[PDB]
Amino acid sequence: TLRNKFNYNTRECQTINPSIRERGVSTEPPPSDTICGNITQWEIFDAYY
Amino acid sequence: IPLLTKKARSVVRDLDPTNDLVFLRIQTKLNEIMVAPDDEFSLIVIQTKG
Repeated sequence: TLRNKFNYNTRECQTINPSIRERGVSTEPPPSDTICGNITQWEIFDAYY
Repeated sequence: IPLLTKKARSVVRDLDPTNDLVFLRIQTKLNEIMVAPDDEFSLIVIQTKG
């Protein structure tokens, strides 16, 4: 009888939580290519000429 | 034979850029090889040494 609606008030409180999610990310560097260059005096002169 | 002449032409070319191969002759122990090089066509003749 001592406990009363005005005497005791019960309130339910919860904290907002973001939904857990699972994501997969893959990173792969730019493609690299092999280059072979041969330089000769005549070839340099020909471009220059 | 053409691969050797192209390599040979560059050897002549390195010493003087203006100079261009006119005629190349390689003499082996048993045979003589003569190659005439032009941009359009290349003439190669093998003649046994006398």
